[PDB]
Amino acid sequence: KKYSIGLAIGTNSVGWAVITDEYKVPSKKFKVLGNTDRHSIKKNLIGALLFDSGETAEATRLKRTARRRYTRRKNRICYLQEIFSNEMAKVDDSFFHRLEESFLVEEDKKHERHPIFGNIVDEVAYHEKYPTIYHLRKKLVDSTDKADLRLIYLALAHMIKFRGHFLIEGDLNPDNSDVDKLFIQLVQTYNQLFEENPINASGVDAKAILSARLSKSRRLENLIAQLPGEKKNGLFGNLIALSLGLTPNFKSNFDLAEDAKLQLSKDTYDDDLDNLLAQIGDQYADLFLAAKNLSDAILLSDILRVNTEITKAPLSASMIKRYDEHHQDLTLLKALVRQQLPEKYKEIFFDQSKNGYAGYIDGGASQEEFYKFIKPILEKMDGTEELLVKLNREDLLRKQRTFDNGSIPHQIHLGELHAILRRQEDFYPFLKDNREKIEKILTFRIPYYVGPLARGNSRFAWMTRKSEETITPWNFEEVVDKGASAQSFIERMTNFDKNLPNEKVLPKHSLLYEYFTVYNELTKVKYVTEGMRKPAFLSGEQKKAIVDLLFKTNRKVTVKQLKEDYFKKIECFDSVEISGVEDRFNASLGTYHDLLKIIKDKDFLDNEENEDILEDIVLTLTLFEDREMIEERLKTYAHLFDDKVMKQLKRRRYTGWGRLSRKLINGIRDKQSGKTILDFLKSDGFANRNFMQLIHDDSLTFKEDIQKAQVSGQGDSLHEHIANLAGSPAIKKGILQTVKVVDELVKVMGRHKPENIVIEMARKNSRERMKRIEEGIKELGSQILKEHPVENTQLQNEKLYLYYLQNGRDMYVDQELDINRLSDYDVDAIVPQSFLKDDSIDNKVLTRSDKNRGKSDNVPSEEVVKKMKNYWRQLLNAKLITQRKFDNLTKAERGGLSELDKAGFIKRQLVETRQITKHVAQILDSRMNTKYDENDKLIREVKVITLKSKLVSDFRKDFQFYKVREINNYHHAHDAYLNAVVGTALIKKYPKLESEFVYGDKATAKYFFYSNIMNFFKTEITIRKRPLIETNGETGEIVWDKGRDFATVRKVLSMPQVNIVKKTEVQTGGFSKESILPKRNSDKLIARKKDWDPKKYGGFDSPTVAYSVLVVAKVEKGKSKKLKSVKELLGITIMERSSFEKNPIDFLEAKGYKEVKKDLIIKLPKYSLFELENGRKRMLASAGELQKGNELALPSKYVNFLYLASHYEKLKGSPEDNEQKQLFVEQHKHYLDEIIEQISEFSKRVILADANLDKVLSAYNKHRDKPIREQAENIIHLFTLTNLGAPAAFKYFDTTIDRKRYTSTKEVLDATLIHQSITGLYETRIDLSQLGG
RNA sequence: GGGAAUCCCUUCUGCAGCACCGUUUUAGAGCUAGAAAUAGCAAGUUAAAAUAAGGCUAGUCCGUUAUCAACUUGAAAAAGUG
DNA sequence: CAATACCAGGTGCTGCAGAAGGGATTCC
DNA sequence: CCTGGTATTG
Ligand SMILES: [K+]
Ligand SMILES: [K+]
Ligand SMILES: [K+]
Ligand SMILES: [K+]
Ligand SMILES: [K+]
Ligand SMILES: [K+]
Ligand SMILES: [K+]
Ligand SMILES: [K+]
Ligand SMILES: [K+]
Ligand SMILES: [K+]
Ligand SMILES: [Mg+2]
Ligand SMILES: [Mg+2]
Repeated sequence: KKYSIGLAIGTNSVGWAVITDEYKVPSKKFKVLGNTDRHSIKKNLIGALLFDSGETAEATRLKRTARRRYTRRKNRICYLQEIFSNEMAKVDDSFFHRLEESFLVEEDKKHERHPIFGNIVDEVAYHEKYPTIYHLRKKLVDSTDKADLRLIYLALAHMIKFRGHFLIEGDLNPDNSDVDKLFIQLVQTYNQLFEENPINASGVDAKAILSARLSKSRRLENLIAQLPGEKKNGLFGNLIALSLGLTPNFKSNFDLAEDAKLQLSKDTYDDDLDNLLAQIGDQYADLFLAAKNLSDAILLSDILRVNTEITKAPLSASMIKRYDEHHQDLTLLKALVRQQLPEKYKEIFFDQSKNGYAGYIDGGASQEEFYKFIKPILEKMDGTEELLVKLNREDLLRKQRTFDNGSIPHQIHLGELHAILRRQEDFYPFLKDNREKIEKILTFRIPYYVGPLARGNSRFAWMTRKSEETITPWNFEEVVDKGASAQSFIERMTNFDKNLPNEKVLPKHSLLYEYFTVYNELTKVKYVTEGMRKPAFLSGEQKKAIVDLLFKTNRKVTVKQLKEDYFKKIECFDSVEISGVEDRFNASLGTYHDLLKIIKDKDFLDNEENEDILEDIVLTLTLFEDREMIEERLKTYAHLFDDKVMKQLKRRRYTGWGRLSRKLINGIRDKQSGKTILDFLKSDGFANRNFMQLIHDDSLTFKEDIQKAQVSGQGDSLHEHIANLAGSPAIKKGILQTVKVVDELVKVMGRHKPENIVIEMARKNSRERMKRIEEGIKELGSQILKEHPVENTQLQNEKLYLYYLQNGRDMYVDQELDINRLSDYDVDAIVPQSFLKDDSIDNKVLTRSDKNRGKSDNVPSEEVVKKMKNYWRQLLNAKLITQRKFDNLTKAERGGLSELDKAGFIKRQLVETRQITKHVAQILDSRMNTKYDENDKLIREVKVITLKSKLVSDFRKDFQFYKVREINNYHHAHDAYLNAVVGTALIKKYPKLESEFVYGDKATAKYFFYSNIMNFFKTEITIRKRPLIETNGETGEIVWDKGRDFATVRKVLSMPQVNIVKKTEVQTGGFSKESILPKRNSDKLIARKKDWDPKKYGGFDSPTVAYSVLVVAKVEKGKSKKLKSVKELLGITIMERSSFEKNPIDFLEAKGYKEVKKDLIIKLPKYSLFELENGRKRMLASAGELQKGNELALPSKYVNFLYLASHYEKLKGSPEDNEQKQLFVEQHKHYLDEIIEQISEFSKRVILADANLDKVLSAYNKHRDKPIREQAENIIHLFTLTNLGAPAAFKYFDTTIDRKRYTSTKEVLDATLIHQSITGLYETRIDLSQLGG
């Protein structure tokens, strides 16, 4: 008995099918277990497993880290209170107790209800004197008077609890506060450099202009307008733009060939500046640094909007400014509305439901919503002009706690904290003794390279301690081994050398590593001149001369430099032909040049004695990112370099690791030669063996030692192995489910292994789109966003997203495009989709007319490339198009598409090459094929074939086996069946294809062949004809009978009984909706803390049921508490689950159930299956809701008619065939009614939604004069009524049908519960009516 | 076909460290005319505390991913069953 | 118990490792 | 978005 298995692996489904020799699907009697009439059931061996998507670990991680942050914020406050404890006990022995119980209702409060002072008079006085905390903060910073210790605590605690960000290293307010003085000094430096061309900055109010609440470009334009002989793109204008945060191009200013684009925010700027400074000299450094300072000032002027010479608390002062302007403008607005619009006043100032001031302060209205609500009211009235100015500046009626306070760096809160400590330490000795401690509480961060400060109970931690004691912010450096921890942080993630598994990989920017790469590329260079008979390798001496003369004097070595600066200068060649490198060498000695610039001792770099040292330095620059740790590690080499060189070395840092170890590159030595790998790369006679040849050469010791060095650790489990695969967790869920399905199918066939296994694997964001366009346009310098504003959601339209990625220009014509005309334009594939089935933005382009691309049979023409390459290069540098997009756009100048390229593209359409699919194939192959033959080579009993989806899709369209996904879930199983059929037949017809299609170990000709690989199924081609019976040429075995086999496929797809199984899963994750609801009299509310009665404090509702439980017991009834027998479904919530499982009987008795039949407790996860009358099925949606449990097996004729009539996919083919399909549609129009009838007879039997079915029948009878195509398209929508799973709404034409829900689970308590195996072929059926009698 | 190193680019998976809001209860004396309903006016910007209930291993740790038909054994892990 | 209607925590930043899709040089 | 929880209405 021989059979094959077809598999369709998806993110939410695994389709599976078993076929025999004749491409038939067997059917078996399967035993049925349980307590019902039925002992067995007939099953077709075809089906599909369905499951909810597997989730990434990201949400879990964000919640985990937020949890740790809340814990540590609490700990900061606790440290501060511990410092304050004794002296506060002297001042007020319950202050911290009142703070602790502030949340409690007065009934539950154990102390007086007024937190700060414990009596109403003092509290009211405090609030009258300090309406905001920032008033108190400013007072405590500025005043010289001794202050109440409780107010000191409140100020310091407010600073520490909300401390601000840590984006800026070092200390702050370094005289770079004033924008005027930094602008004046920028002018000073610029005029120092350009004495002949100076700027008159007198009368220019730099302060107001640069700190104004306006866009960067607008402030630049204002300042430039105040300077007559200066333009915004001149040198001074570019410096101001750099200070304002734009991306100016200094190329034109200094006549540079290198495009000197500088943005102060980019990580590359540190190099980007130095590079520029290399060309125009270091005289301009003092200029480009001066502007930098200005930037800082401007940034701080966004946060501090007050003169810093009247107070040492400019932040708190700016908050008080917010408060005062809020008060003044509120008084003014109240008076204005009273005078002019007295009827609206209430709505504006009393209705929390409306987005007025009342909703802004008391309701849920945001600042943005309030501005939107009140802008027309201000425009409508008189005297609102200043208020409107403030509104458009987003500076009207501001609160102090706002979404935009993320700008505030921690250094400013720290300045205020330090000032308060300095003031009050004169009166409180413990503040003086603990000043730096409190400052440390605010400033300290756990470094990202240290991780959780665990003690052996965190699977996420890696930190090691220098001593075993509790870590605090003050003893962190002494207790935590920061060096070992930072080293572990990297080494727990980095790969070892695969060749030498015990050896650490080298840093990517190591000197030795770049030597290895350069020499490995250089040995395979070859050259010819006139007198030479044959191209020659470079000798060792030649390669060393090329390295010393070119690679050690130029960052990049081009082929032209090789030809002229070596072959002409040294070898006196006037002409030479080079191979092995194109345009320029890929490898380079970049670290060598970095270190040559820093240390300025070429002899030091070339001396081998320093090799170790230099390696170590790069290691330190790579392994660590903290400048203090980098400094500590480079201290051993302090004697070798100047302090200046040591500082410049500190600043230089590298990221990334190589793939080979130092021992492999330059450690192990071939036994007879005594030479390392790098030694052979430098010189290897006339063979010039590279790395691969070296380690694979049987005449050398390298291969032997590599084989010897290998180890193998503990073998992964199946699940472990699948988890470690690189891929989406969703597809990995699919992969594991596929393996389990195959195991069960093999067990079904009596442990006989299949002949073949054919596998096919299936193929917010608007925020990323907006980010890409913002970056690209500001990097481009364009004003298209000024003239055409857009929301992220709008960028989901393909044409508009392309429009903005193309800066509003045609991609093939150097012209502007019109937004309002996008519907008239074309979206065109750069490489045609006949060759590359790519529809991403990466292979798409917006143009006025696709005709302007050139010829349609190839890549855009040479003329278009000549026209548009510069514009494309700008788009590439702005990251609005990718490098691949640019290369495909410009391929015509490189010969365009060759015939080999087109043959390749067709092959790619047919042969699967994704790594994850190969991993699935390897898993199945290693599970099936385990025996070895006489030569100890693997015996491949089971051939694992992988197919791409296009094969079976084209098969379905070519032979009219159409699929309509919306009709039911059968199409997954049908896909699996068709995969088995097509794959088995394809390798039977052409066994030579096995290399391509089976796991395990002229361009026109292949193009033709692979384009015509599937023609053997067809009876007529193009207009050649083919036999009825198709056989293998060598064996003579029959592979395809076009008379009988197609009939078999059709019968299989017509079969109504298909095993669709929805994977039952316990629900996990959040306990409930996160929303903290206000107090309410409802037993649905859940306490947020053990003693916070939701009726007094609010809380949560809407918990998730982890799984339900069938309970058969007795509950007390009435005032008499008479025991009454019950059978019911109890939803165990995720939060309740651990308690319920620790002791189910105690949990259930706590809920009210008595005398619980312990053995009759049935665990019922989500999607548990129940069958009732007339084959009607329900799935458990929850403890109190059900889902539809049936599939509508619509006959094949109706499915194919629906596909053809709706113009599902494309009709394509030939116009005569299109006419035949149209004539069939029109000849079978009655099918429409028949289809409806089917749906109706199904819905009345199984769906039971009388109202919705009647509304649907009315809607169908209403649109009977509509075109047939549209009626069919909407009949497709009708199947949502009958689809398996949760009910959902759907539209028939313009009529909307809301979902009918199954809000009661009582009936399943007497129905039949069906437990299904993973395939559903094995069932256990439990008559629940026989329970609770 | 499978694989390696390098260059240009892109995407995705996993981890750590932080910030700003939001919400919730309490505190920030509402006033006057009426017995009340209510009416007229005043006021509003701030804070504390919680932010999965919680756990033991008690750490400035852990608590939302992955994995899960039923039945027989088995504490379980597991294997076995048509 | 029907039909029905609303609701659902959000934003921003820093640092790091890896595999893998596409193109290119050289090899096993 | 989906779809299960919830209050409201009847
Ligand atoms: K889930
Ligand atoms: K009390
Ligand atoms: K000007
Ligand atoms: K609000
Ligand atoms: K190159
Ligand atoms: K580094
Ligand atoms: K020195
Ligand atoms: K789960
Ligand atoms: K209040
Ligand atoms: K199952
Ligand atoms: Mg907590
Ligand atoms: Mg807040």
